[PDB]
Amino acid sequence: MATFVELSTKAKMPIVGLGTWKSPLGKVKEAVKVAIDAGYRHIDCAYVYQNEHEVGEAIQEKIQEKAVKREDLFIVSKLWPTFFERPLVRKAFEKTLKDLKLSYLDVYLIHWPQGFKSGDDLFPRDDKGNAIGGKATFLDAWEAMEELVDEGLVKALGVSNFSHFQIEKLLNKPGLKYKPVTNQVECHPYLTQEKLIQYCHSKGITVTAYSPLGSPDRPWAKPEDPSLLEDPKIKEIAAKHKKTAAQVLIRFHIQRNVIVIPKSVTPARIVENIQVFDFKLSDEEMATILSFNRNWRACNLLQSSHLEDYPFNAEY
Ligand SMILES: NC(=O)c1ccc[n+]([C@@H]2O[C@H](COP(=O)([O-])OP(=O)(O)OC[C@H]3O[C@@H](n4cnc5c(N)ncnc54)[C@H](OP(=O)(O)O)[C@@H]3O)[C@@H](O)[C@H]2O)c1
Repeated sequence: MATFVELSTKAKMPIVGLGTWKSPLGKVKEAVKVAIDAGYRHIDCAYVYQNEHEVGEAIQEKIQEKAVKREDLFIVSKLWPTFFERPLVRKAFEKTLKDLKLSYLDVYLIHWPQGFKSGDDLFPRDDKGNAIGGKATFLDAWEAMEELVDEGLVKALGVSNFSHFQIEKLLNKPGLKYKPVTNQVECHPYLTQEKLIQYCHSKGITVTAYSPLGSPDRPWAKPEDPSLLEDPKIKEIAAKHKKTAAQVLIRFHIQRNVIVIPKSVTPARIVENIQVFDFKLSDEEMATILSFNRNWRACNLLQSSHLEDYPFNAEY
């Protein structure tokens, strides 16, 4: 059973969650079932993954069979940037909630800070593959999302892939009702996010680390890309504890009080990824791992660098 990170709202977010990004239909339902059986309570979802309906089915099964109560689950989803225009925030949220078969979400995140062309083409692009921008901004979206919290449909709001510049732009908006409770970003020993975590924490904002294993499966993997699971120095630390490299990579975030969401649909791995509360990385081991920073992003996907609120140019 995972420990928790307390949010600014006093809600308790389980520090390990199950990721569902790229989890196929016909596997994601069983993945969520196995996860809940293994003690996972936090499940990370998104509209853009187009699998929320099967996640919802799995959650419903486990609740009606008394494996878990809704109050003890922590379900997070995300608003895609083709839906930043006011009425579409509502409609997109409604489809997410309907697919998940839930009555509320625990956290609802802005998935990406730059708005795209409004509509149900999720990846509007030109001939070169560059994203087509839209005029509604993440602040427009936030305004619409705040109603969901007013109505009890969402317990807390947060952001994802935001730089500290964009969080500042959000935090400094006059007339804000609700503040972000987390910033979900890529984080692992090759991209340690030291300044962003320090910034976020200084503002009472948690960090959720995605791609903690370096996302070995990503199709865009260049053969020369670095490989965390095969890194001899990560492997050394795992051997010392008779744990796997994956378990070290996950425990690394836990000891920084950072929430972490490893994705898997393989039952053995799902179980493995939450067996991280029976060992401790020492101070030297933590320091060694931090020294691996290469400022390397696996997940730079959006050729949206030409659009206004691009997160990945700033230092942090
Ligand atoms: N912008 C955003 O906010 C954003 C965008 C994308 C994703 N996310 C979230 O972050 C989550 C995690 O990141 P990620 O999915 O990119 O990659 P990841 O969790 O770093 O890696 C997943 C890959 O590692 C494999 N794996 C999992 N556990 C393993 C283990 N113990 N040993 C060896 N291999 C293992 C998985 O295989 P199998 O699945 O085949 O078992 C999968 O191929 C996503 O699922 C998603 O929910 C957020």
